[PDB]
Amino acid sequence: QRSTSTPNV
Amino acid sequence: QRSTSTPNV
Amino acid sequence: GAMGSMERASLIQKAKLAEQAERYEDMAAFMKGAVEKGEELSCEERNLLSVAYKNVVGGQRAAWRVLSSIEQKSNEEGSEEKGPEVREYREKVETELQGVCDTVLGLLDSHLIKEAGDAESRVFYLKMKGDYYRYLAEVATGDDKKRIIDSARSAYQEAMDISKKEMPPTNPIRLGLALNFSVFHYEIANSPEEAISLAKTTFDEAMADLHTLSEDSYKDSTLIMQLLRDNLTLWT
Amino acid sequence: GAMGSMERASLIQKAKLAEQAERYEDMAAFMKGAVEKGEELSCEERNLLSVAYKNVVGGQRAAWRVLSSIEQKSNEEGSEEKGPEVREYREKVETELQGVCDTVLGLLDSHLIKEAGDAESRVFYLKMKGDYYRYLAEVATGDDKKRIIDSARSAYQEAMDISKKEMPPTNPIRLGLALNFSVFHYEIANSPEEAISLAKTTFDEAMADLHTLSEDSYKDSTLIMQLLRDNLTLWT
Ligand SMILES: *CC(=O)N1CC[C@@]2(CCN(S(=O)(=O)c3ccc(Br)c(F)c3)C2)C1
Ligand SMILES: *CC(=O)N1CC[C@@]2(CCN(S(=O)(=O)c3ccc(Br)c(F)c3)C2)C1
Ligand SMILES: [Cl-]
Ligand SMILES: [Cl-]
Ligand SMILES: [Mg+2]
Ligand SMILES: [Mg+2]
Ligand SMILES: [Mg+2]
Ligand SMILES: [Mg+2]
Ligand SMILES: [Mg+2]
Ligand SMILES: [Mg+2]
Ligand SMILES: [Mg+2]
Ligand SMILES: [Mg+2]
Repeated sequence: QRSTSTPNV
Repeated sequence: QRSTSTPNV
Repeated sequence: GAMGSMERASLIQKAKLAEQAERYEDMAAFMKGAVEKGEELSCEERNLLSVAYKNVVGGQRAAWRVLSSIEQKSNEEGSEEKGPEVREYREKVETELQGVCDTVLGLLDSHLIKEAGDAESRVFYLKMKGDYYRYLAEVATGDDKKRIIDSARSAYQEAMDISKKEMPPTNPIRLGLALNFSVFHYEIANSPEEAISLAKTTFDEAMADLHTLSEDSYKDSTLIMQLLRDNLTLWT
Repeated sequence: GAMGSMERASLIQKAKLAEQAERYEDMAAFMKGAVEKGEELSCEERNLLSVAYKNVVGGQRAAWRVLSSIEQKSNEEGSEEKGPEVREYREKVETELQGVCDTVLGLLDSHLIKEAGDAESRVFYLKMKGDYYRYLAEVATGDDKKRIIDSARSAYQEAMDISKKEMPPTNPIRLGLALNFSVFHYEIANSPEEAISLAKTTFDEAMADLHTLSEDSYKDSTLIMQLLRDNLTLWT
């Protein structure tokens, strides 16, 4: 599973 | 609500 | 055409890859390229063509609806003037949508339909012709709204006539055609009673033919039958 | 540039419409046009720019991964030869992705970063520079893989230095920067221990500053903190 980066607001 | 037409397979 | 230099088999292979990657604009371009090779399409290839363009136009239709709703809201009382931008952008999306519809109709006219002699191919292509005129009708607001509607109806009717003569009532192409023509009647042609009658008759005649089917063909037919029923619930 | 004739305010208005319509390629083109007017961007406008391109590149990255996986599978034992098509199509998607990354990096270099003097703007733009080099790194497989990685690291480090001097530990831009730099370390730079250390320190220092915040600012900070925690759970 890939790491989570910053999402869209 | 809109009518349902044929979906993609 | 940008796909003129690529092998037919390669275009088909890449359309399948693009489907997996959810790259439907690419998928459509690959399948246009395949069609333009001038050979008739198989059942699976017709499915790739259908999936690709349905996804492209489906995105456009969804966007157009969002924008039309904003536009409609801006053109009421109490609504502050905001300039031409909403109309301009809705028009931009509209033009692109019409472009895709015209591309599909162009492929069907040059020369898919005329070369299609089997019932499955001919009914599929005529259904498609009806569907893409229907999409044009959804955004039409002019002289030609009437003529577009009549074009859709004409294509659907020709398809219906062949399907009833040549296919069993449970044939999925026959079922999907009838489903979409019933949507045409309800949503476009202001004929809800025609819509309900067609959906009911189609459902009932399919129900009575289910016994003839294998487990796999049964699965396919009952899928579409459920949509007829869902619409009938919606409509009554 | 095709947007050269449209007012800045109109481009911003249409970017917002395109966001609502889920038309992210259009949204990106509108925001590129706005940037090219040469005025600095507000906080909200930077958000529109970020959302648009993240969605475009996010689609490309997802597609590239699908295709790379198919390609990798085809290049094993037992695997039947299928010709150049998978590699060709993966390369096509790759080139388009690199194109988008180069467009964003071009906007940041001409001239967003150099005109950004406030901490919020400068840190946001340098984070973005790191992110788009990171995306280039994900697909790099050559001489320049090393240099791309170093470019990403350099941008992130410059951002980190400013953020630590100029922003509180709960600042959402500071938090998102640290989250993305920690992902860089784990996923790109083969430095999982650096990734974990950064995520832990960032989380703990933010936790200790939550008490200073309004209910709304608290909501924003704790959102990103949760992602640090989710990664730490994944990584340990
Ligand atoms: C054999 C053939 O020509 N086919 C099979 C699939 C398809 C492509 C689209 N249709 S359809 O629109 O008639 C249809 C769509 C979905 C479903 Br579940 C269905 F049963 C039919 C026929 C072309
Ligand atoms: C004020 C300003 O310049 N902003 C606010 C929003 C944004 C656009 C993208 N970020 S971010 O990538 O740092 C980030 C994304 C999501 C979330 Br929930 C977040 F807190 C920050 C800052 C530009
Ligand atoms: Cl426009
Ligand atoms: Cl290709
Ligand atoms: Mg050939
Ligand atoms: Mg008023
Ligand atoms: Mg128009
Ligand atoms: Mg023939
Ligand atoms: Mg001006
Ligand atoms: Mg073998
Ligand atoms: Mg390459
Ligand atoms: Mg400045």
